[PDB]
Amino acid sequence: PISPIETVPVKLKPGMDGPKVKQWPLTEEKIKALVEICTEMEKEGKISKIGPENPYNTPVFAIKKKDSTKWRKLVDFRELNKRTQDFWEVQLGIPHPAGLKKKKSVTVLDVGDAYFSVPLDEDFRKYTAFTIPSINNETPGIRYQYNVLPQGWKGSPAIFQSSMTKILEPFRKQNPDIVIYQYMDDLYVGSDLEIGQHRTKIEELRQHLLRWGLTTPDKKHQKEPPFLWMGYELHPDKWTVQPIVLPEKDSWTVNDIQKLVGKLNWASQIYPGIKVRQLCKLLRGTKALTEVIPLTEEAELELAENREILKEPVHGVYYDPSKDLIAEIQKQGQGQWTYQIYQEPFKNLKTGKYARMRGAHTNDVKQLTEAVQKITTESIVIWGKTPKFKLPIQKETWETWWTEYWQATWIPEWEFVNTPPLVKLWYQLEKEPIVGAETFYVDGAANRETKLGKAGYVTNRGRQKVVTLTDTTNQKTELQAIYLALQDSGLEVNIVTDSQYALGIIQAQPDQSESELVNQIIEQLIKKEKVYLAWVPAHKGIG
Amino acid sequence: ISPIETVPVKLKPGMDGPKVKQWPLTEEKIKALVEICTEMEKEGKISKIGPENPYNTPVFAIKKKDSTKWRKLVDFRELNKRTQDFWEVQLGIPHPAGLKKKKSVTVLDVGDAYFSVPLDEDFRKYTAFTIPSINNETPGIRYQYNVLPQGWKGSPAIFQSSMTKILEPFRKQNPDIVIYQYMDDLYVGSDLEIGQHRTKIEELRQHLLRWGLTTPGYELHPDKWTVQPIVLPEKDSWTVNDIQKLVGKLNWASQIYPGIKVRQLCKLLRGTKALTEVIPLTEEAELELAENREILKEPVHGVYYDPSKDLIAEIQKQGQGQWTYQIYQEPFKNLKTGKYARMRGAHTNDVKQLTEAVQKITTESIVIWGKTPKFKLPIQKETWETWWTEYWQATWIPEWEFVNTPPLVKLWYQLEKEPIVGAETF
Repeated sequence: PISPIETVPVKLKPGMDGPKVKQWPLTEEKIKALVEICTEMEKEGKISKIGPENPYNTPVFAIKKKDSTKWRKLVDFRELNKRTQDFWEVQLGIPHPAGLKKKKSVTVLDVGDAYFSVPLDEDFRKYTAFTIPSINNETPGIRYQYNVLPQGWKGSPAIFQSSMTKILEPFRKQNPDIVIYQYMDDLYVGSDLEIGQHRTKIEELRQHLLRWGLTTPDKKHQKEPPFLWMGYELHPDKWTVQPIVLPEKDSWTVNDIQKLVGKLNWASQIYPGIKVRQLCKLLRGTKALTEVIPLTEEAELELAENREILKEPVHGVYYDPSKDLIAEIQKQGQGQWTYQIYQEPFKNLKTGKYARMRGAHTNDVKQLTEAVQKITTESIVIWGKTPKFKLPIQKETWETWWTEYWQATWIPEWEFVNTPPLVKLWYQLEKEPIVGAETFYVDGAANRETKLGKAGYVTNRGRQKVVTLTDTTNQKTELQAIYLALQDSGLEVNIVTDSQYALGIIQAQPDQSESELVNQIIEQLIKKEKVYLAWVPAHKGIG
Repeated sequence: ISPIETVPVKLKPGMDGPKVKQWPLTEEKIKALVEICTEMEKEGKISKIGPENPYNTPVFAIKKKDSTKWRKLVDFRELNKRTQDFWEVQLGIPHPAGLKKKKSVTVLDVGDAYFSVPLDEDFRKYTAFTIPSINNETPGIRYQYNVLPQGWKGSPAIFQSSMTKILEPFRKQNPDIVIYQYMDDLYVGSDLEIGQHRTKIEELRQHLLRWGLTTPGYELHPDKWTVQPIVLPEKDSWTVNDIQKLVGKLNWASQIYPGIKVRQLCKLLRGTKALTEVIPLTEEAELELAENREILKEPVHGVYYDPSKDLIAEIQKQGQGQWTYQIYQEPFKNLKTGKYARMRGAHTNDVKQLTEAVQKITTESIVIWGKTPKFKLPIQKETWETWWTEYWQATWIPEWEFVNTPPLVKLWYQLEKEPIVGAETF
């Protein structure tokens, strides 16, 4: 029902006019239906007939939703919404169940339709105008306007939540134990009061909201634990993952395989073990969404082993502020990481995975740093704090690497957890030239336009080689030059190049790239006992 | 809030107010800000706002010098930029080209003084900030400002006439001492001996407590900031590699001093020899160093500050605690250059070290030019945005960009001269 709540002023988008999109022609039936819905809606004080002086409009539609098989009313605020101002960000970020504080009792009220009880800025009410079509066209359709936050109007969400906040202000301070959380159509009330008191309390709240027009459904349409959440079942002392199923069948469309690959990937976070390589493979060279791709043995298998992991259940523990927040991370392959955040062993609040990018130029300690970091952000967001870290890296290693890296980089307080594979430094360019090691003056170059070039080297001790490349680039020749020197030397080499990319590799000593060639080079680089890379400028007589 | 009169401030033509997302903070910070902000609301300075105001400006919370209780830091950078400049004639403080030449400077946070001046009702919308909540359990607490905000460019502007009056009786008294005002702080220098300097600061602090605002060893020393020279290696004997390293630097430097010549050196580099091999120096290559060392004995002729052009500062991590930077405005034309060594304790935090320098470097950019430099930071966006405020201790925030240090720029500036011992103590 309408209310004694302070309306918020609303304006249109920078110099704009209200919508004037004529009413579609309706069925005598669809009309009747709408009129009735309307005389009802009018009297609950939600809308009010208006007239010719209102020039505005939006189309009203009639959907016979066979859910209650009567005609439901729909109003297309699409156009009004394009012309409505902007509001501050309706803060997006679903809270995470593992960030919920464990309350001895918890209640969750669906304040859904509460928004239809918040009045609209009386000045803006002219824009939400609409019409009910007459049968004998060009006979005045019955015209109206909303006195309340319309459903599907740009502002309703923004406004309703602020109203709810002001309305809850009193109670929230009148009850410093009552922890209430507001989000979309949901009020989460949890405390450590005894069942009976708490119950009583939820009743106070509900009356209080009834005090301003916000009616809460209480018996016939209530919500009893567990409480749902996009695939969450809140419980008393754990949260659960509403099971998810992989649509079984034997006629897989491209659509179906994408969506599938979709759910599978969404799942891989809380279900480390889900793999999708062979399902993705069925996508190769496809020519249509409806294209039916038969599955290889492997797809079937993987797709099968996955239904297994899902059959399983992932429980979670709640936040106990009196306890440590911890985060362990482990490396699943070069650049793929898993972590789990817990306070007491095995009782974890959250777990996750980061299938990485395969950057154009990196190293593992660097990527570790980046996972630590994304975690940290995520922790702070959920728990307002940052976990003590447990990581698969010796400390001398952190040290050895970061104290000298060119980039500023850091990882907050942590401890080394010795559970493999440990992340470390695959190679380490020497600091000074290697004495007694051959010195390969290398060089390569190519007709940038015809793409033919050569690459090779010459050494202080006699050896030499040269190759002629086809469909190459100056960069690649310069590189192959170093490759061959690596290939043809002993365990200790001193190599000299004037390739600037080699200037990079010395600074950043990569261990993964985009170039197969640079990779070969990392491979060869790891293979030696000592390798000193010296750079010298070009066209000068160095070598 | 002290309801005197407010001047009708507005935004630069065409420009719209700020809509910057809020960084999420830790619980310790949301708490303090909630508390801090609660008082100010009642003290009338700021007031809760609805959702119909689409602006926003980030808030952070830090722990300054003696801050053993949290301070509040709003990031007005985007607003400041959008705020119409202030030079129709004046009330926009000029640059007293002498605090630099001054024997000692002390910084004084006097931003407090703004609360007692109301802010044009019409501008307030653009001052919207939001205190967020943990795990998004609740909407943020949106406020607005009713008074001059600390850290806004328009603030020390409007409160010009009054800061002048506050200062003359001391200024007009001691003209052998300079007082410069940048944003929320006051830079104060004089040649007086240590005690004679600190004492007069005290006096000034009285004059300000006395008037209507607290004025919250270490002081600056603009007399000692020497712009340093590059010094090339000088081994008794050179190797193919020593010459090759030397040679790459010289060939890069020729972008500054075009008379840097590397020919008679490059000559010694012909032949496929043991990188570890020794080679005697040709008497020509010998003088060529000589002539190179000479070109290097001074800053390039012609660098002059252009106030209309943005001032740029670049830092390069040198590892082992050291860093290097260069303020300049056009490539290769360095206004200043220097080396910074990490603060005590800062050993395990690159971010600490980095913010500490952006700060110290930004100080000079104010002392010297009276404005802040846009930094080129050898750090990841994410790595910085995540932990910089944890160590911020200043009222102003500079501008920045994240960059990739060219290996050679670093190899070069690392060369800079150092003392035989230093700036010692008995």
